[PDB]
Amino acid sequence: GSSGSSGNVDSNQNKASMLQARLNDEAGGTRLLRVHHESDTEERGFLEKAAVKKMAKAIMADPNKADEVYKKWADKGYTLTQMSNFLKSKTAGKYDRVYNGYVIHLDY
Repeated sequence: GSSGSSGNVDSNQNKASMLQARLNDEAGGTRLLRVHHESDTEERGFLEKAAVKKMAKAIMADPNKADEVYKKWADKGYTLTQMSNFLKSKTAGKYDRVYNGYVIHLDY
């Protein structure tokens, strides 16, 4: 005693684009330039911090140079923001006499 009449049916099966024909071959290539895993480049400041500070050091002993320096800096295009950050040196007072001087130099 078994039952089951319901069924199914489908006409559409598949198709192919027999409109194009491969009469010739074609070359190719692979040029993908992109790779990176770990790399940190902060020369912008890394270098400056050293340069900006370097000049100050020379001033510590040579206070007569300060003036000359201040002119060089302002010329480069520095500002209290950056300058200070460079003369900071994670200290509560390392290159003050130098930092202050520059501040006034721009006060003009």
